[PDB]
Amino acid sequence: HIDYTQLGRAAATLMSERVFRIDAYMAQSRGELLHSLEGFLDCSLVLPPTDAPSEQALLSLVPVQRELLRRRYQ
Amino acid sequence: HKVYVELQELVMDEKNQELRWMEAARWVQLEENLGENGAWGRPHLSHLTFWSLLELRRVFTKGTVLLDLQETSLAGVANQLLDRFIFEDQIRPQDREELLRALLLKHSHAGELEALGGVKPAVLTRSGDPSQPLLPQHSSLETQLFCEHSPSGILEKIPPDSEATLVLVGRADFLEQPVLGFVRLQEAAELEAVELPVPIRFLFVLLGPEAPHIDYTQLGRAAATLMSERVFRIDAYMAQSRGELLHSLEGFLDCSLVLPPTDAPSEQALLSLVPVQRELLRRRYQSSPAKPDSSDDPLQQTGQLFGGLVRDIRRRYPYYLSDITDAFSPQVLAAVIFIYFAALSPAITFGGLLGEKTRNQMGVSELLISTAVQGILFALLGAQPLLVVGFSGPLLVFEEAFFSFCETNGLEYIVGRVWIGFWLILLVVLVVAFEGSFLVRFISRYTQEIFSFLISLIFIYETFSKLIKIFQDHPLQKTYNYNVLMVPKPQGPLPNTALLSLVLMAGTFFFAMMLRKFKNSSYFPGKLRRVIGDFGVPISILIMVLVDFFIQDTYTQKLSVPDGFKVSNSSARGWVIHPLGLRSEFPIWMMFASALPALLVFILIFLESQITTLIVSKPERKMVKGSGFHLDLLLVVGMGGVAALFGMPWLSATTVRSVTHANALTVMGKAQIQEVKEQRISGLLVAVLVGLSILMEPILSRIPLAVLFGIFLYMGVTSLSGIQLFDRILLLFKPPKYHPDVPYVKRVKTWRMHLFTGIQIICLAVLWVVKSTPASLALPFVLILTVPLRRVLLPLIFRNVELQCLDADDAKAT
Amino acid sequence: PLQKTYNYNVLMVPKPQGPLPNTALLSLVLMAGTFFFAMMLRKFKNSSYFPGKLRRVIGDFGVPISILIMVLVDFFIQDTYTQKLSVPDGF
Ligand SMILES: *[C@@H]1O[C@H](CO)[C@@H](O)[C@H](O)[C@H]1NC(C)=O
Repeated sequence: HIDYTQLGRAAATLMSERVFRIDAYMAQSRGELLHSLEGFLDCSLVLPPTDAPSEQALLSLVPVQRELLRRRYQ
Repeated sequence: HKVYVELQELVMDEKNQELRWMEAARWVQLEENLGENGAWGRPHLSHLTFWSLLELRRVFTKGTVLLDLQETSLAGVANQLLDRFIFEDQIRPQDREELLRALLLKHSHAGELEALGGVKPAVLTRSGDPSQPLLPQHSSLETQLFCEHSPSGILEKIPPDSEATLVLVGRADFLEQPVLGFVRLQEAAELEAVELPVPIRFLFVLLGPEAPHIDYTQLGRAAATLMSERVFRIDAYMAQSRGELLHSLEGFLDCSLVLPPTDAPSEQALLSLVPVQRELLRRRYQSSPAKPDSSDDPLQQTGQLFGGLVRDIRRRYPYYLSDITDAFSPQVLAAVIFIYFAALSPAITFGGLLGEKTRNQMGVSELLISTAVQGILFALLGAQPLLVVGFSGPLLVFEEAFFSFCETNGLEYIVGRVWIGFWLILLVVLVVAFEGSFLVRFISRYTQEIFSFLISLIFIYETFSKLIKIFQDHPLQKTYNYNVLMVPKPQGPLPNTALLSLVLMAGTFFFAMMLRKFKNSSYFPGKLRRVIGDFGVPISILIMVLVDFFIQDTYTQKLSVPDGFKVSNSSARGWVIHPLGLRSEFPIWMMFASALPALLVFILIFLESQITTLIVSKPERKMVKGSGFHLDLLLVVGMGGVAALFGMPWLSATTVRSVTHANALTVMGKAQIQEVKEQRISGLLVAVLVGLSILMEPILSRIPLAVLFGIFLYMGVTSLSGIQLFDRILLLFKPPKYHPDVPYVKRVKTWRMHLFTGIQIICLAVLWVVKSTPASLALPFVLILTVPLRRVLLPLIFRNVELQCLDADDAKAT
Repeated sequence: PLQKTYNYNVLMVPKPQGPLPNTALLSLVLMAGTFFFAMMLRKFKNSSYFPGKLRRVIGDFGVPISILIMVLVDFFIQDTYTQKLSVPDGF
């Protein structure tokens, strides 16, 4: 269950957020980075394999993403 | 193939402190939640959370599994699960007595929410009393977003014979770690917890204490989402131990697509994930024995005599009350008003033309009465009340040719038509007896699009020809005589007629287009805006009649109808025609040779009727109810024959008028066609009004002929929207960069569309030139010769995938 | 204005004396056509129906194209009189 390319992609995705990089700049220890990482993963959603058509399912996820972002920037 | 899943929580009622089981969400291929009011929210897909699924996996790697439990009641299942929990040292022996009392508790549905005043989350304690959670809570996401009739739809969506699963969640402060229990019954059995009659097969039980990053509602949602999938359900039907369930769960998570939060998400980049999910779905069915889901007939050969007729009767007639009732909207009235003019004007024009063609043997009153009769009868006894019958062009040329041949041979005209009708009756009875209409299945989209485009083009050209005739009647000169008599018709030119007619037509068309565009605008309250835009055509007509009625001295051509219920030529005709002979005996050779024109008439009527029925009753135009073919053909030919017995002409369904009628009774969604209003009242109203048109001289005496030209142009332009051949012709000029995302653009090369469209347009050009040729009667023949071309020639030039992609029976699906 | 009868023995040398049959309606037709064509070409400039260079150069001269079309149209018409522009003869 280890593909290092995907791990590097995940690390890049972490670094791609504004809030995570702000916290990393302001960080002084490892606990703060862990707290920022858990806060980042708290606002992520998983889409299970559903038999619905792709287009409607992909356009239906906009409001939940808006809710997650609105809770993220609070 | 589908089950029912119910989420249950341990809650406390506000009135008096006690605990009970409350339903929280239901799953029938979709998730539905309930709010604080007690009303379920709108259907939506399920989106779980990372922590919930993570903890579900963690607790499921060591949770116990009970397979083939032989129990029917709740008490035995609870006792067995508690015994298995005790056996594996997961729960202490001193906790079972409290847990059994907690679990065996009353279950209340939504109907008892308002009776108790609402429910709140509760936490069981060691004593047994309800308590508030210690960790802080926040409002749930699904009930806050989606929650802010249905039970019947729930009742049909559940399959008649299927099983159900129930999932139970709850927090307990006297426990060490969360525990999961999964039990599968030997035989599906009813339970008192669920009021629905569906039997229960699987049972989940979830316990544990409070801990950060665990939300029990969300983990229950995750479990329900896992259970909802067909592949995992089949795996549960075939699982023998926990290892296969673990492997299935790992596979389910492996082919799941998780996306992280971003800063400014956009719908353009987000639509780049359309293939990826598909691929993951394919992987989910790469290792699955099943197959993915998202990737009776009106016509069928029957071994019994007259099977199609009774099939159509039984399929159609049970909708009679709904068809009668569905006509209470003003849109039906507006459509009736529109179709009234749209049907009277060609009727008047053709009646006049036939009047000067056959020396008034056939006139206007007879055909209008016949039109009313065959419209009312078809509206009362028809299967598809959206068709509009009327006279056509090939019928006119056939009548002219028949009259010319009879003049050459010296025979009568109104007498031979009786035997023509008799032979048509015999032929139609023979054809319906052998139900030989199944040949309509051989006609693909190709010829249908060709026919529709050529008919619309001919309509537009005829309108422009009439307008150019209006100019040619009164040219632009410097001097005009004012001492001219105009009682039959104005002799000599007039100063300001043609320009006024052109201005009136331009005003009609411009106002119609502006109202049509304003209908889809956002300039008013929805009800008032839709009502105002619904009457655009009558509004424009009324405005123009007021405007030109205000003008006094200038003359414009007006509508004319015959004065009364009189035969066209009373000198040599009567109300009843003697079949044996009026003035001369009818020769034996003539009746024995009258079979030949009947074949051509039947072929023409047959082809036009089925192609029109195919065009109007496409599945794409949200046509929910079926369309019959044989009974409608029987009706139209029967009324045509009976009218020919009385001397009135036979008619046929009109393509453009029926298409416009269908478009008028179309409700669109905010675009997408939401639905189509189906009813029979419009035909009755149109028939009654056209019959009563003789009684409305003062109204039709003030309507100019030039105003209806704009209406005709509007109909001709509007009836070209659904055609795909026109879209391909428009794409013949666009660069390949701006082409849409339809499959037949990406799958084949651009010059392949150009070659296909070029072959088709050559076919249309041949049809037009043979139409202009005096041997126009051979026009239908080449049309059926188009049938082999798609079946033989095209696979010799293109490939099977390309030919299936272009000449597709369905538009969206290819 | 629009009447039923007009005198045809009218001098037209200094300026239009008396009513005339077909002047006002043809003038209105010309105006409506010019406005409609100008708007149609302005919209077609922003369309996607041609190569960008050709589309932009064609749309760039929309107003003169409409003007030339209409001057050809009324120049082809012979008998009716329409008001024209007049300028002083010299400095
Ligand atoms: C009616 O028919 C007769 C003989 O065909 C003819 O002489 C007469 O002119 C007709 N009446 C009309 C055309 O009004």
